[PDB]
Amino acid sequence: TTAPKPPSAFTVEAQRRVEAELPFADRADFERADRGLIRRPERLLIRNPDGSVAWQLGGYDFLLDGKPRDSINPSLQRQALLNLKYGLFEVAEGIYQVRGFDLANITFIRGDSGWIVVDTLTTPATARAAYELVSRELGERPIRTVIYSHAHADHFGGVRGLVEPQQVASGAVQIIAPAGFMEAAIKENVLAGNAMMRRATYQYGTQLPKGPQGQVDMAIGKGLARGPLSLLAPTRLIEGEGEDLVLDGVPFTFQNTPGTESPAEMNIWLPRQKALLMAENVVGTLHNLYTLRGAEVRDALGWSKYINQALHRFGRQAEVMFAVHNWPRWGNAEIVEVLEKQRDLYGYLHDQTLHLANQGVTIGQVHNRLRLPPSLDQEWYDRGYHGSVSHNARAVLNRYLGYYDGNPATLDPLSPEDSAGRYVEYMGGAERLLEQARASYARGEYRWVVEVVNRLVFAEPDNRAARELQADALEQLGYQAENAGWRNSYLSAAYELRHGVPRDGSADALAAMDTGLLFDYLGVRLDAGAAEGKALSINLRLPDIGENYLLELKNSHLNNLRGVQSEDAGQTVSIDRADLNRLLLKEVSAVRLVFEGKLKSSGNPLLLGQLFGMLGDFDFWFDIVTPAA
Amino acid sequence: TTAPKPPSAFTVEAQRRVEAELPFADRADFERADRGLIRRPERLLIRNPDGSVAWQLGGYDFLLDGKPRDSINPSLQRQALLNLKYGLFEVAEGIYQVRGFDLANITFIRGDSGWIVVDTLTTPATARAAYELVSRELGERPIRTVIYSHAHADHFGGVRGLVEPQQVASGAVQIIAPAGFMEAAIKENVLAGNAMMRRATYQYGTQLPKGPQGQVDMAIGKGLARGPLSLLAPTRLIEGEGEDLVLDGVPFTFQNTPGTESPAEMNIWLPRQKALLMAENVVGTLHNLYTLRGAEVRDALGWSKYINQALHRFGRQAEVMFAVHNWPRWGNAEIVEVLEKQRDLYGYLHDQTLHLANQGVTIGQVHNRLRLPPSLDQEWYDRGYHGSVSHNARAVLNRYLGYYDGNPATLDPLSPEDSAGRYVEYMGGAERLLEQARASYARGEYRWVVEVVNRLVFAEPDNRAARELQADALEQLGYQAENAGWRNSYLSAAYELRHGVPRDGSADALAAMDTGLLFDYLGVRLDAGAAEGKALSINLRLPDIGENYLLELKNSHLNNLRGVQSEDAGQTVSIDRADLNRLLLKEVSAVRLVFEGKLKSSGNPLLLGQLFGMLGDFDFWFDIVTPAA
Ligand SMILES: [Zn+2]
Ligand SMILES: [Zn+2]
Ligand SMILES: [Zn+2]
Ligand SMILES: [Zn+2]
Repeated sequence: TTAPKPPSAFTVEAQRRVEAELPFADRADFERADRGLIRRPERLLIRNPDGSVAWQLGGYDFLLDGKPRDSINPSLQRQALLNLKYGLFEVAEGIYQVRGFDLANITFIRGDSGWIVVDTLTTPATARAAYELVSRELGERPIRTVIYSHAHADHFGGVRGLVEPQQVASGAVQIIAPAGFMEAAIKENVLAGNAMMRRATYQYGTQLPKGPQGQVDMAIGKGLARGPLSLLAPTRLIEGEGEDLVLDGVPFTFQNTPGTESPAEMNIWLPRQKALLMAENVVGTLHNLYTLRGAEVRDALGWSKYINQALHRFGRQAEVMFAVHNWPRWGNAEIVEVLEKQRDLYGYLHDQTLHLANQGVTIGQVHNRLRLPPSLDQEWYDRGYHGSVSHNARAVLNRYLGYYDGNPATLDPLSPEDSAGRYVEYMGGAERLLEQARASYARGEYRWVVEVVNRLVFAEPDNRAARELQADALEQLGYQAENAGWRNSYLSAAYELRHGVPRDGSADALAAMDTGLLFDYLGVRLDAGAAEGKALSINLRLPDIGENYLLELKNSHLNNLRGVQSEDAGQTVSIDRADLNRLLLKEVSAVRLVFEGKLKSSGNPLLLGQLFGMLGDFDFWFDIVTPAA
Repeated sequence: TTAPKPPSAFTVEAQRRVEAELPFADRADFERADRGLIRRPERLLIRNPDGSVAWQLGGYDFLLDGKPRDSINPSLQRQALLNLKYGLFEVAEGIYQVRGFDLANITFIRGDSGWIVVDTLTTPATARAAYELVSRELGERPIRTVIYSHAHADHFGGVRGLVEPQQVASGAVQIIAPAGFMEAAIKENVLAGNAMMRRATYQYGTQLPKGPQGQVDMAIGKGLARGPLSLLAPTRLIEGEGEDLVLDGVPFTFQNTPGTESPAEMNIWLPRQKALLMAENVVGTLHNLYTLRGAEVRDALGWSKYINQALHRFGRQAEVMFAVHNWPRWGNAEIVEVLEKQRDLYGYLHDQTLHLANQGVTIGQVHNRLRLPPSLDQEWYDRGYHGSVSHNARAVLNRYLGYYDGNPATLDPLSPEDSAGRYVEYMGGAERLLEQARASYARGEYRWVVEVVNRLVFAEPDNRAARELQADALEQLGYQAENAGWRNSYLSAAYELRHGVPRDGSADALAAMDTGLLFDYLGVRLDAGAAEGKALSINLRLPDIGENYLLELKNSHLNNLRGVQSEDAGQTVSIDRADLNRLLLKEVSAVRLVFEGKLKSSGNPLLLGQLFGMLGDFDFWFDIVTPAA
């Protein structure tokens, strides 16, 4: 059968264990998540211009009764219900947030003559919906300043729903961001982007229903709104360690925290309200040092130290602390404790992973050895909803020591699909493997079962009995998972094994991409077969941005060098970056650009075309839980 | 049996394949490695002050006949013999190197009144031995300037064998280094240092004999000299993109290449000789993006681009190119080709790994899919002696996507020792596993055998038959390995499985360590059991360096904050950094320091002691190829 199964007796026992181990009697977050509520609109439905649905919360109604469901980790279900506390909220005098209109919060700070807005959600429709809620309840006021707390799409993505380029060009609207914003906003999502995006369908459970045996929450929010990604460049950057500014009468201190949750990030202190906005450094969950979709590993040490810096600068005077995800904390003592514990949470994960590692504990072992001490374990905002202790400890270890466990048995490993046949033969064949796996399954050993049955799936990807048992065990692991990404991953893997994989660009984002990175990405697109034995060089001049690049294709590799031209280039191309962007977005033809006097050439006029024709594409729905089709 | 076996028929066939695939007819390196030879001292033996042996080459005599040995990859044996071309060499007029006195080269550039020296080898005795060779052959001249090409111990480690602090303090001797030198010199070897050091015994094959069935070479040199590590701080730093200086009459251009082979590194162009010293950016081998001992992953993209920058700045005029490992290349056309190919080598590894990854190829697969194109494959300096294509492709992938293959079967893996019993049971028990493994072994399937028998070793680490078969298969893989680190690793793993693991600090290095890092490392040493439930804070003042730190132990985590003091610290300690260093090196007692007026306290005088008593140690010889003892 290819539908979700009930929680097994072992999964039920594991949920009961969670209830026995975690302080469910501490219900204060429920009072925190409702504090200062102005308006929870009855039934949220946000639509995009093209008529698609950006966001809705109706699929979560199953959670509203608060009745325990054994196909959901009870700690996750707690978080799931808390993230359902949406609407417009007062945080402190003249400080409001709209929560639950998207993954992140949007923050409205009352200036003398209009709003200062922190962050803008993921897509313009949710930002616009949020601003309309604000206007209906608090009165319409112009937005004078948008601040990006950090360079993530769930923060800058909805900006055009709030402001238009004309307002920025006139100086009617300022956009403030931490230094390094533009570099970080685009960079990490590019070179490995297709891999990340596809792996992200698992993390986000994009093919799962909302329900008790599908997607229930995304830890830092319910989920990510769907729609166009927008991005408007900052007009002012917060440099160095930070800056004090006054915006529309309101004093702001920005504290840069480069290289924590994002390469470009800053906390915001508001001395008049004694309000401390901890960007995404401190949220209602342990965050990712490594996000499973795939990314660079984050620096827990810097993260801890920047939280400590904020603690000693502001925490020591804060009356309310709030963030760009989840709900605020009020009370200086509570704030001081949350700051210390989150500081020590990242500090501990970092230091104790390395302590274990220096004892010889490997990347393959550390998650089964490292445990938070009670003082850190027993806080809800320390729980592994978004990041997990498990995968973060492996991440620290990977950061310092890399992927290889130091055991040469694993140094030159056969691909899973090339060793799988022999695993299966050594275990007595598929039928025998399944027999033994089913007995294991019957003992609740799902972490083992998914390991060993995965071998048979990789040996025999059409073996329907193997896929369905693998799926069953993964699903129990999903039910069991406190971590929303782990849950979604497990259930998505079960979905694809049971059903198969599906068989049916942002202009702003491209505009924000550095030219060197763009050509780095084209070099990633290069088909090595097509490039072999070729050599060509092209001077590229982009006059609107006053940049020249030398492009050199040689030895099946595309090079680009900023600020260099070669007298020996076969071709020299002059084209505005804006027009190159249109070209790569298919919004204009190369021929038309030439006719408009927008794409110019000397030398061999064919080389750039030849280079473009060597560029391959990537299919999105690549296989994950079986070998390639 | 517990001694090395002959190469098997399959290993013999694999060596013959190497000979068929690689351009052994291209012997020019042999003429390159001998070019400009002034003196090869007959029998090199370098001794440390304490009477230990720093370095000798006599153990390599087996290689001198040049006779093929089937227990050595023939491509590696070629490299092994070339790295034996030691002694004093002329590179170009007034430019000399001593090669083969240590892992790296030391370079002597004739100034008007003395030497400018680039790098200093690993330990003072080898540097001193090298300088004596130079003085005997070329005449003694004072060293006026030492330049560190980059922040690695095989480059700065032998500095006290050349110069003394007094000469630096008087301005008699300048030390020039790339900006970021001091930060990088110590940093990466610290927090994960014990793990790295122990894993390094495998990479370096420190327990292997020199011989055909042990250690034969270390790719970028024969091996690493043994002895005290010294480090003297630079007196002048090369800032920004680089600088042009004149040293003792000789013009130098330094080209910073931060974040390639090292975070702090620079190439050196010598316009008078048209000599281009490519630091360790370009050496006679593919280098590591990830060094198996364990380290941060290096940036192949920046590495490629910095090589391209050097190509277009200098390569275009160079007459000789040489490096801090291996031998020079002469001839502008040859230099241009080596620069392009090395640029495209790192570029290709980077771009094609990501191309494959964006197609869904995982970290567990990519090394079995990615292959260099012939133009890059067929050069000796592109061969995987030091880095390997295999482990570097996985490294690129790990850098962008992390350790996790995206398949949730592998998301929450049991430790090898916790799943091993079940692998063994599913395969019919130890005796049955061994039977099937031996049949596989007999078919030459060593990469499979080491995978599956490793399971039995982890289930039954005292199973002598399992250990010996595992060892046998690993050893054949070692014989087969072109990569010196892979070879050494495989043979070391075979050594420890057959024999077991052994059952029986640098003042300069500690001095060079930032105070924050030092306390970061103490926090790594913290025993979490001892720390639990404790809280203490200490203001630490270090007046010789004019630095204050706030130390806070809470929630089983030690925090330190630079430039902060707390009115609520339980204790305030004032101590010179120099004296703290002595204390941690056990060169002085805390009591004596107090008596000398060197360690001062107010508040609770017990806290610092309490904090120190919570600090654990790490045993060096942890298990790698079996579960912990
Ligand atoms: Zn973020
Ligand atoms: Zn966010
Ligand atoms: Zn180096
Ligand atoms: Zn080196």
